[PDB]
Amino acid sequence: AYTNSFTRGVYYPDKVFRSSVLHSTQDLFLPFFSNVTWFHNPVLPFNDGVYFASTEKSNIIRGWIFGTTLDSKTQSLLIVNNATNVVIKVCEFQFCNDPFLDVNCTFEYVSFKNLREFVFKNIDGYFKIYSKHTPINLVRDLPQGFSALEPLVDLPIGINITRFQTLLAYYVGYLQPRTFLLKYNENGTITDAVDCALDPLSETKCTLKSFTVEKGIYQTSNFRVQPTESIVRFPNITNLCPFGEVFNATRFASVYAWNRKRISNCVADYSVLYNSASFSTFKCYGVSPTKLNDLCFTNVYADSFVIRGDEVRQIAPGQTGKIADYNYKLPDDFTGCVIAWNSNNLDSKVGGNYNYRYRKPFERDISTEIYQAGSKPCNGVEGFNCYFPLQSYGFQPTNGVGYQPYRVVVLSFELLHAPATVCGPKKSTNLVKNKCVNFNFNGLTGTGVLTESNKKFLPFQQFGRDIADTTDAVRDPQTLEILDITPCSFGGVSVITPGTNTSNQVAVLYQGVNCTEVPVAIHADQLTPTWRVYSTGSNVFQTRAGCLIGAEHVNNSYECDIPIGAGICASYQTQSIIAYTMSLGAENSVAYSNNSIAIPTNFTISVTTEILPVSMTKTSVDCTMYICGDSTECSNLLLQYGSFCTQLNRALTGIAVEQDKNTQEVFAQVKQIYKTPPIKDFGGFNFSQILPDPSKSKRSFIEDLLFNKVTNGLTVLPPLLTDEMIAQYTSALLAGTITSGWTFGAGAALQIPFAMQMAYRFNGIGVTQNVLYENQKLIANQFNSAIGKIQDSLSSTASALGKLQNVVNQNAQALNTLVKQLSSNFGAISSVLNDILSRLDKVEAEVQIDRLITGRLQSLQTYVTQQLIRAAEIRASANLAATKMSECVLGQSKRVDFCGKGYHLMSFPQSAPHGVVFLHVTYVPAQEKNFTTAPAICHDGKAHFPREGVFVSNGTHWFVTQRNFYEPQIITTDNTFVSGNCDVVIGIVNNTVYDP
Amino acid sequence: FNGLTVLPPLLTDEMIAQYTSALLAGTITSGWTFGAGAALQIPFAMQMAYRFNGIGVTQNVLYENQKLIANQFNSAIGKIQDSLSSTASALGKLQNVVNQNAQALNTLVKQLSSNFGAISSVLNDILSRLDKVEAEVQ
Amino acid sequence: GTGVLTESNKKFLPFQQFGRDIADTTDAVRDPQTLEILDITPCSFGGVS
Amino acid sequence: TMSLGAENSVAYSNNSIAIPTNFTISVTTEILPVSMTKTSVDCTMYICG
Amino acid sequence: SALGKLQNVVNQNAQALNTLVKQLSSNFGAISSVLNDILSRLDKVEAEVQIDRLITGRLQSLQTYVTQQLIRAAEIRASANLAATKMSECVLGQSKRVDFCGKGYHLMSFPQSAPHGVVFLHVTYVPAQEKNFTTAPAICHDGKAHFPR
Ligand SMILES: *[C@@H]1O[C@H](CO)[C@@H](O[C@@H]2O[C@H](CO)[C@@H](O)[C@H](O)[C@H]2NC(C)=O)[C@H](O)[C@H]1NC(C)=O
Ligand SMILES: *[C@@H]1O[C@H](CO)[C@@H](O[C@@H]2O[C@H](CO)[C@@H](O)[C@H](O)[C@H]2NC(C)=O)[C@H](O)[C@H]1NC(C)=O
Ligand SMILES: *[C@@H]1O[C@H](CO)[C@@H](O[C@@H]2O[C@H](CO)[C@@H](O)[C@H](O)[C@H]2NC(C)=O)[C@H](O)[C@H]1NC(C)=O
Ligand SMILES: *[C@@H]1O[C@H](CO)[C@@H](O[C@@H]2O[C@H](CO)[C@@H](O)[C@H](O)[C@H]2NC(C)=O)[C@H](O)[C@H]1NC(C)=O
Ligand SMILES: *[C@@H]1O[C@H](CO)[C@@H](O[C@@H]2O[C@H](CO)[C@@H](O)[C@H](O)[C@H]2NC(C)=O)[C@H](O)[C@H]1NC(C)=O
Ligand SMILES: *[C@@H]1O[C@H](CO)[C@@H](O[C@@H]2O[C@H](CO)[C@@H](O)[C@H](O)[C@H]2NC(C)=O)[C@H](O)[C@H]1NC(C)=O
Ligand SMILES: *[C@@H]1O[C@H](CO)[C@@H](O)[C@H](O)[C@H]1NC(C)=O
Ligand SMILES: *[C@@H]1O[C@H](CO)[C@@H](O)[C@H](O)[C@H]1NC(C)=O
Ligand SMILES: *[C@@H]1O[C@H](CO)[C@@H](O)[C@H](O)[C@H]1NC(C)=O
Ligand SMILES: *[C@@H]1O[C@H](CO)[C@@H](O)[C@H](O)[C@H]1NC(C)=O
Ligand SMILES: *[C@@H]1O[C@H](CO)[C@@H](O)[C@H](O)[C@H]1NC(C)=O
Ligand SMILES: *[C@@H]1O[C@H](CO)[C@@H](O)[C@H](O)[C@H]1NC(C)=O
Ligand SMILES: *[C@@H]1O[C@H](CO)[C@@H](O)[C@H](O)[C@H]1NC(C)=O
Ligand SMILES: *[C@@H]1O[C@H](CO)[C@@H](O)[C@H](O)[C@H]1NC(C)=O
Ligand SMILES: *[C@@H]1O[C@H](CO)[C@@H](O)[C@H](O)[C@H]1NC(C)=O
Ligand SMILES: *[C@@H]1O[C@H](CO)[C@@H](O)[C@H](O)[C@H]1NC(C)=O
Ligand SMILES: *[C@@H]1O[C@H](CO)[C@@H](O)[C@H](O)[C@H]1NC(C)=O
Ligand SMILES: *[C@@H]1O[C@H](CO)[C@@H](O)[C@H](O)[C@H]1NC(C)=O
Ligand SMILES: *[C@@H]1O[C@H](CO)[C@@H](O)[C@H](O)[C@H]1NC(C)=O
Ligand SMILES: *[C@@H]1O[C@H](CO)[C@@H](O)[C@H](O)[C@H]1NC(C)=O
Ligand SMILES: *[C@@H]1O[C@H](CO)[C@@H](O)[C@H](O)[C@H]1NC(C)=O
Repeated sequence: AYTNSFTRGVYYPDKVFRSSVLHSTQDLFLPFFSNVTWFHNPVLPFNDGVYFASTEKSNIIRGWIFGTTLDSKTQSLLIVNNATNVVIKVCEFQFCNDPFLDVNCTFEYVSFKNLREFVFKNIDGYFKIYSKHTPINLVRDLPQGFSALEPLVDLPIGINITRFQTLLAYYVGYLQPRTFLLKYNENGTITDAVDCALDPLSETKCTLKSFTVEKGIYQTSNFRVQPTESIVRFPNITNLCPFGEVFNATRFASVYAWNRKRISNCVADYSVLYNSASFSTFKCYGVSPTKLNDLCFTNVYADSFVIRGDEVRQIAPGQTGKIADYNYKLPDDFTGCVIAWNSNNLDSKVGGNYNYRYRKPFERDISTEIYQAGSKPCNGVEGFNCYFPLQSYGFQPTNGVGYQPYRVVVLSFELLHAPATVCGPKKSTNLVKNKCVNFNFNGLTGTGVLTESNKKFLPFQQFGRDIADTTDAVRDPQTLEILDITPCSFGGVSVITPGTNTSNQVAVLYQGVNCTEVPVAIHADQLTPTWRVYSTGSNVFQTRAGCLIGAEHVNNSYECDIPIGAGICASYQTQSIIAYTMSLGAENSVAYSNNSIAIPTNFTISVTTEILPVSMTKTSVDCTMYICGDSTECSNLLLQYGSFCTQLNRALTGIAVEQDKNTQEVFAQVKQIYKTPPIKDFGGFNFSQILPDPSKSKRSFIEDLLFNKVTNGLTVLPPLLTDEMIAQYTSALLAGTITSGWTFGAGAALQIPFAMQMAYRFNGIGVTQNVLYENQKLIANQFNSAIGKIQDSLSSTASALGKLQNVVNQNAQALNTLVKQLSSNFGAISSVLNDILSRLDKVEAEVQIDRLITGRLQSLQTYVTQQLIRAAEIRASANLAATKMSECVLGQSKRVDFCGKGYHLMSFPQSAPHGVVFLHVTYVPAQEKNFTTAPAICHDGKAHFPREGVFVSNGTHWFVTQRNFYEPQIITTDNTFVSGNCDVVIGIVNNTVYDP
Repeated sequence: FNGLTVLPPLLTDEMIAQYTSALLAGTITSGWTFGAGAALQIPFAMQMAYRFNGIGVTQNVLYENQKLIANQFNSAIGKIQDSLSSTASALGKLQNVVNQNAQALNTLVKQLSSNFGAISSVLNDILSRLDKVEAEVQ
Repeated sequence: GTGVLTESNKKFLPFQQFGRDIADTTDAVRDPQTLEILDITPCSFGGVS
Repeated sequence: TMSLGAENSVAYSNNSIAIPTNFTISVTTEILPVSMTKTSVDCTMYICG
Repeated sequence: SALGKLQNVVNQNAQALNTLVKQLSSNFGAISSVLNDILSRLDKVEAEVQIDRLITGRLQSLQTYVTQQLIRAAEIRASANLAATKMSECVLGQSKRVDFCGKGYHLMSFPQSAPHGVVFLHVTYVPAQEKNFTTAPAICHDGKAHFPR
C-alpha cells in the first residue's frame, strides 16, 4: 500500500545559520510527490537512508532496530524509548522477532491528533538522526504541508546498515541524491523548498535562484539523444600471435646485433604476458599495460637481446650510454613497452659465457671496423691505440646481480592507420545503422549515428577525418562498405513561463531538435536524466525554431509576449499556453490621393521618460592580498610573474577615474549654481514635483521616487561628486531652464517669463506662437496632468528602471563571481591555501600553490577584462547623456526622435543611481480632418504659392493654413508670392487672391 | 557540430520586408508626419515642395521643373540597379561581417586539432590508451 | 580566521554554531563557553595614496 | 569641500526680460585623437628569440 | 597642457610596449628568463619542460597586450568618428546642435593638424552687456491682439 509524500521530509542540511536568503544544496533527500509505503510488522531494507513517520497518541510505536542480521551474529543498533529516557545501544544482541510490549556493546547512550517524523542517514561512519513533532487532523494519509526536520543525534558508530524494523499508522520512504533550493527567513529557519528535478518550472526556479519567476523564456538545460546500444567492429582473424617464439626462444641476440621480429595477421592477448610474474620489469609508455587488450594495430615489432643487469636502464626513450650510442637505441618518443628479466641461469655459463658481446634509433651494424683511440694509421688492424670494436660480457652465473645477464623484449606498436592486422582478443558484434549508438572500430571508440555513404575511398584509405581531426567516415573492417558517422542530435532546452504570479503552467522548447527524436529519448519513455517524463503535456508541435511541447498552436496572429524565434511567439490565454506566428501590428492603407491632405485640428502635450547609465561602481584590487591571502610563500612565487599584479591596478585606475569624468561631463554643463525665485507664477505650469523639496538631501519629489525604485582584497572607492552635489547640479540645470530658456547655455543667463519661453519653443516647431497664448490654460493643464502621470508610472512597477538596475546587478554579479572563484581548486589538492602549506613538503607544495596562483591570476585578468568592455559600453551611454543634456536641456533639438517622440519642446533632467533620467516634453498632433488641396492657385493668370503653410479647401472655399494646426486664413496677396503663368504647374486651381 | 550551434533571428526576412515596406509606404504617402504622430496623407509632389524649403530652395522651383525632376530621379534609380547588379564587391561591409564570423568559427573548430602538449588532439585516444591516473595529466 | 570579534544581536537557532554571508563568507559565531553570538569583521585594509 | 561655483538668483518675473547690447566673437580650441602608432609584432621572434 | 589628450595617446602606447618588453625578463618559474641559458645548460628532455614555461608566460603576456590594444583601438575609433563628424558639420557647415561645435552660438570652425590627432578652432558668437526691460506677450491695438513676426 502507498501514499503521496507531497513536500514532506526536508531537514536542516548543516549546523549553519543563514538568514533572509535562498540557498542551493545537494544532499540525500526524499523527492517531492514520490510514493511512501504505508503500514499498520516485517523487516524493511534501509538503502541510502530513510524517511520515517507515524501518526501517534497511543504510543504503541516504541523504537527501531537497524543493522544487517538484526540479532546475535554481529553488532546492530537498538533505538528505544522507555518514557524515562531515549536509549541507544549497538550490541551483538539476544532477541527474537518481537521481544517488546504486550499491547559486546561497544557503544551505548541515554538522553491520531499528532504525528512524529524522523530521518535516518549514515555517512562517513556517522549515524545521524533528525526529527519533528506536529499536531494534525488528517489520519488517513501524510499531512500535506511543510516543516523542516531538525537534528537530534550524530554518532561515530560506523555500522554498515542495510535493514531496519519498527518495535511495537506508520510510513516509510527512501532518500536519494538531489539538488534542493531552500528558503531561510529573517530568523534563519528553513520555511520552504524546491526539488529542482521535479518539473520544468522547478528547473527554472533553481536556475534563477528564486521561488517566483517573471513572464518569459528561460534556458535551463541541454538535450542530447542517448546511446541506445553498443557496437564492436574488428578484423575477423582466427590466427593467434606467436609470442612463445618471441619470449621463450633459445637465441636472444647480443646487444649490438639485436634481433627484430615482426608480428602480423593474428589475435593477441597482452593480459597473459602482463599478468606473468616472470618479468623483473614491464614498463610502458604511450599506452598503459592494463588497456592493451582493448586495442588494435597495423604492426608490432618485438626487439630482442640479452644485456648486463645494471645496463637495462639505457632501454628507455631519452637515455645515454654506450649501448644506446653504438648497440641499440630507442627513439625519444617510443610507443610501447619494455619487458625484461634476470636470465642468469639461461644466458650465463661457468666459463663467463664469452658468446655475448657489445660494441642511432633502430640502427644495427655488425661491422668489424676498428675503434681507433687516436688519428693513427690503424688501417683496421690491432695495436696500441687501435682496438677491435666488440667487447665480451663476462656472464658467469656466480656474478653479483648487476653483473648477471638479463633478457630484454621491447614491444614497439604501429597503430591503426592502414587496416589493423595485429589485434586484441575482443568479441565483435553485429552492425546497426540509423540509431544513436556507441561504437568501437578496431579500438577507435565514439558515439553517434552510423549510415551508408557515397564517399569514394581510394583502396588504401581506411577512414575520413573532419577539420577537427574527428573521424567522419569509416570502412567496416569485416565488409568494406563506407559508413558515415554523424553526432547524436542535441540542443538547448528552454522553458516558457506565464509568470508564477499569474499561472503554474509551462511549455518546453527543444531548440533545433526534430520532434521525432524527442519524446522517447532524454525527454520521456526512455533513459530520461533530469528532463523527466511527460511525452506529451497535451500537444507536441514542430516549429521552425525547434520542437515545442505543452503549448497549443493557434492560426490567428496577435502581438508578441514571449518570443520563441523564426516569427513564433507564445502567451497564456482562454486556459492554456498558446503558440502562434506573431503580427507586426495593425495593417493600415493610408488614404492617399493626388489631391487630398489631412491637417490636425488639435494636439496633446506629452511627457515621455528616458533613462541612461552614466557610471559603474568604482573599484581597485590589492592583487597580492586577493591571490595569496597574505601568505608569504605564495607572495614569493607571485614575484616570478612580473608586472601582472601592477598593470591590473593601472587598468582598474583607468576605469575608476573615467567614472568621475563621465559624471562630470554629464552634470557639470553649467558654470554657476542657479536658484529658483520664491514666487511660482510660471503661467500655470507646475514644476513642484521636479524642483527641490527643501524638507527632504534636497532632492525633488520625482528624484525621491527614483532613489527608492532602484535598490576581500577587493576595495570599492567613493564617487567624487556626492549624491547631494549631483542634486545641486540637476537643480541648477532645472532652475536655469525654467527662468532663462536656452540662454544659460551661451554664457550669461537672460531672464524671460516662462509663458514667453514656451511661445518660442512652439515657434521652433513651426506652430505659430499665438496658438500657445490662445490655449495657455489648456496647455498648462495638459502639462501638469502629464507630470502627474509620471508619478503613477514610476509608482506602478519595478520594471520601470531596468536600465539602472542592470548596472547595479552586473557589478554585484561580477564581484560575487570573483569572490567565489577563490573556492575553486583549478586541479590543486585543495582551494584552502593553509592545507597545502601544512600537509606537504615545500617541493610538492609549490606545484599545488602555483595552480591556485595561476587560477586566481587567470580569474582576476578575466574580471578586469570584462570591466574594460563593460566600462566602454557605459561610456557610450555617458557621451549620449552629455549630448542629450547639451541639445535637449540646454537647447531645443530639431533631430527627429532624439529628444522623445513627437516634435520636441524641452526636457528636464532628474538624478538617479548610477545614471540620469530625462523628462522629454513633446507636441503631438491629435485630431486630423481631410481637405482637398492644390500646390498653387492661378488668379490673373499669375500662379500664386503660399509663403508658409499649405492651400486647402473645405469643399467650397479656399484657404491657406499652417502645416501643423488647422487655422484657415483668406488668401490675400501677403500670404503668397507669384512665379510665372499657370501652365507649367500640375493641379493648379482658380480662386480669388485678395488685395488688401 | 562540436557543441557549436546557430540560433535563428527572431524577425524572419519576410517580416523584415514588411517593416521596410511600411516605412517606405509611410514615407511616400505621408512624409515625416508618421514619425511625429498618426500618419497624415499628402500628395507626393506636395511633399517634395516641403523638402525643397527644407534645403532653402524656393518651392516654385519644383513645379516649374517637375517633369525634369521626376526623370532625373527615375534615371538615378536605374543607375542604382546597374551598379548593384554589376559589382558584387559593393556590399563589402556586410560581406566582411559574414567572412569574419566564418574565420572566427573555423579557428575555434581547428583548435580542437591542436595538441597543447598532450599525447593526442583526439580525446578518445587518451581514454582508449591510458589508465586514469595518467589520463588526468594529459 | 582573523578579524575584529564583536558582540552581536543575531538570533541563531539552538543547533546552529556559526553564520554565513550571502557570498558564503563566515561572519558570526557562538562562543562554545557562553552561548551568545559574536559578529566577525576582517581587520582593516586599504590603499595608501 | 569643493565648490560647484557661485550661486545665482536669476531675477525672474512674469514681466521682465533681459536683452544683450554687445557681443564677443570667441575662438575655442578643441583637441581630438585620431590614430594610434601602427604597431606590428613577430609572435615567433618575440616568444622564441 | 591643452594637448594632454594627444600626449596621453603617445604615453599609453609607450607604456604598453615597455610592459611587453619588461615581461621578456620574467622567469614565470623557468630556471632562467634567458632562453639560450636553458638551451646551453640543458639537454632536450629537461629543456623542453623549462622552455614551455617561458612559452606559456610570454604567450599570456602577448595575448594581454593584444587584447588591451583591441579595446584601445575601438576607444580611438569612437574619437575618429567624432572628429570625422565635427569636420563634416562644423568645418564643412554651420551646426545648430547646442554645445557641439564649441560653447556659444556657433559661427564656423577651422581644422589644424597635430601628431596623432586634430585640433579644431571653433569660432562662436557670445552675447554680452545685457539690460533689463519690461515685456508683455502681445499688444492690444483696435481691440485685436498683435504679436511680433
Ligand atoms: C648510419 O651510419 C652512421 C655511421 O656512418 C651511424 O652513425 C653512428 O650514430 C650513433 C648515434 O647513436 C653515434 O653514437 C655513432 O658514434 C655513429 N658512428 C660513427 C662511426 O660516427 C648511424 O647511426 C647509422 N644510422 C642507421 C639508422 O643505421
Ligand atoms: C483638444 O483636446 C483637448 C483634450 O486633450 C480638449 O479639451 C477637453 O474638452 C472637453 C469638451 O470638448 C472637456 O470635457 C475636457 O474637460 C477638456 N479637457 C481639458 C484637459 O481641458 C479640447 O476641447 C480640444 N480642442 C478642440 C478645439 O477640440
Ligand atoms: C502643484 O501640484 C502639486 C501636486 O503635484 C499640488 O500639491 C497638492 O496640493 C493640494 C492642495 O494644497 C494638497 O491637498 C496636496 O496634498 C498636495 N500634494 C502633495 C503631494 O503635496 C500643488 O498645490 C500645486 N501648486 C500649484 C501652485 O499649482
Ligand atoms: C467653408 O468655409 C466657409 C468660411 O468659414 C464657410 O462659409 C460660411 O458658412 C456659414 C454657414 O455654415 C455662413 O453663415 C457664413 O456666412 C459663410 N461665410 C463665408 C465667408 O462664406 C463654408 O460654409 C464652408 N464650406 C463647407 C463645405 O464646409
Ligand atoms: C481658370 O479660369 C480660366 C478663365 O478665367 C480658364 O481659362 C479658359 O479655359 C478654356 C478651356 O481650356 C479656354 O477655352 C479659354 O480660352 C481659357 N481662357 C483664358 C482667358 O485663358 C482656365 O481653364 C481655368 N483653369 C482651370 C484649371 O480650370
Ligand atoms: C538643367 O540640366 C538638365 C540636365 O541635367 C537639362 O535637362 C535636359 O535638357 C535637354 C534640352 O536642353 C533635354 O533634351 C533633356 O531630355 C533634359 N534631360 C532630362 C533628364 O530630362 C536642363 O535643360 C537644364 N536646364 C537649364 C535651364 O539649363
Ligand atoms: C505513485 O504516486 C502517484 C501520485 O503522485 C500515484 O497516482 C500512483 O498511483 C503511485 N504509484 C504507486 C505504485 O504507489
Ligand atoms: C529506562 O532506561 C534506563 C537506562 O537507560 C533505566 O535506568 C530506567 O530504569 C528505565 N526506565 C523504566 C521506566 O524502565
Ligand atoms: C566483540 O568485539 C570483538 C572485536 O572488537 C569481536 O572479535 C568479537 O567477535 C565480538 N563479540 C561479540 C559477542 O560481539
Ligand atoms: C563496515 O564494513 C567494512 C568492510 O566493508 C568493515 O571493514 C568495517 O569494519 C565495517 N564497520 C562496521 C562498524 O560495521
Ligand atoms: C524573529 O525572532 C524575534 C525574537 O528573536 C521575534 O520577536 C520575531 O517575531 C521573529 N520573527 C519571525 C518572522 O519569526
Ligand atoms: C614461456 O615459457 C613458460 C614455461 O617455460 C610459460 O609459463 C610461459 O607462459 C611462456 N610464455 C609464452 C609467451 O609462451
Ligand atoms: C569474416 O568476414 C568475411 C567477409 O565479410 C565473411 O565472409 C566471413 O563469414 C567472416 N567470418 C567470421 C568467422 O566472422
Ligand atoms: C499577476 O500579475 C497580474 C498583472 O499582470 C496581477 O493582476 C495579479 O494580481 C498577479 N497575481 C497575483 C497572485 O497577485
Ligand atoms: C523530422 O524527421 C522526420 C523523420 O523522422 C522527417 O519526416 C521530417 O520531415 C523532419 N522534419 C524536420 C522539420 O526536420
Ligand atoms: C489551422 O490551419 C490548419 C491548416 O493550415 C488546419 O489544419 C487547422 O484545422 C486550422 N485550425 C482551425 C481552428 O481552423
Ligand atoms: C479621410 O477620407 C477617407 C475616405 O476618403 C477615410 O477613409 C478616412 O478615414 C478619412 N480620415 C479622417 C480623419 O476622417
Ligand atoms: C489625379 O488622378 C486622376 C486619376 O488618376 C486623374 O484623372 C487626374 O487628372 C489627376 N490629377 C492630377 C492633378 O494629377
Ligand atoms: C562554563 O562554566 C562556567 C562556570 O565555570 C559557567 O558560568 C558557564 O555558563 C559554562 N558555559 C557552558 C556553555 O557550559
Ligand atoms: C562693445 O564692446 C567693445 C569692447 O569689447 C567696445 O569697444 C564697444 O564700444 C562696445 N560697443 C557698444 C555698442 O557698446
Ligand atoms: C534687473 O532688475 C533686478 C531688480 O529688479 C536686478 O536684481 C537685476 O540684477 C537686473 N538685471 C540686469 C540685467 O540689470
